[PDB]
Amino acid sequence: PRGSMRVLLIEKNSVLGGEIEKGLNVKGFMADVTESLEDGEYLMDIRNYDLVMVSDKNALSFVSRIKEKHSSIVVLVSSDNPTSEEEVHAFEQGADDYIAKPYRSIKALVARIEARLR
Amino acid sequence: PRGSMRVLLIEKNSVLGGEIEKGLNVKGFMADVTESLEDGEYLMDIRNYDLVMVSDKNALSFVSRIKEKHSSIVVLVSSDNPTSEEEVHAFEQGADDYIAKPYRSIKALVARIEARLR
Repeated sequence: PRGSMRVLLIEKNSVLGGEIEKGLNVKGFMADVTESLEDGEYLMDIRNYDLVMVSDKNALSFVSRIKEKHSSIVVLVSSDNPTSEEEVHAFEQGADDYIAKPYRSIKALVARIEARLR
Repeated sequence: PRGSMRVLLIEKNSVLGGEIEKGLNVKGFMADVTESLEDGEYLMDIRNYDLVMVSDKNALSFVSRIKEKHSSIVVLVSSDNPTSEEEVHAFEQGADDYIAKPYRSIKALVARIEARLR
């Protein structure tokens, strides 16, 4: 069902965030892009999202806050400086995925998001 | 609970497969390594696994066969030649994850497997 799923994208790079939103639209998803993690966290309180993908320096504390407050929301952490240490932490904090940036492709990223909502 | 989860690893590289088994053992998981996809598929019929990770050229048809026969088993596809096209296909075929080789680390791979069984 078209527009039945809404995705929040916390992403500083507006061009990239636009490309992901357009890709998600292809599969019938609604998506909001924000460059601000504080904005994103607030949005989750006033709108109902099914999934959030966050790229931010302080992503990990955010993961835990959302997992506690909004337990059924799928959380994907994406990082331009991926490390083994941060991957382990993200999963231990309850993230549903950890994705290195840059992405393989918009289509591959969308397929993964699709799967995470399956 | 120790040994309550069993993982099948289809992996041609015996040294790498050993390293993953040892890593999984750290978290209380049992793991069987096989270098043969036909062997692995057969094992799934005679033993009860919770998760299979497969690196093989013919992984994608296998994904669909297992998803149809053994629907609750988590399936992770790992590839030494990752492409956008094959990632999309793996997810569309019902894989729970698609992981590029080489791995970030054994600990990061184990954390991901842990999460996929959560």
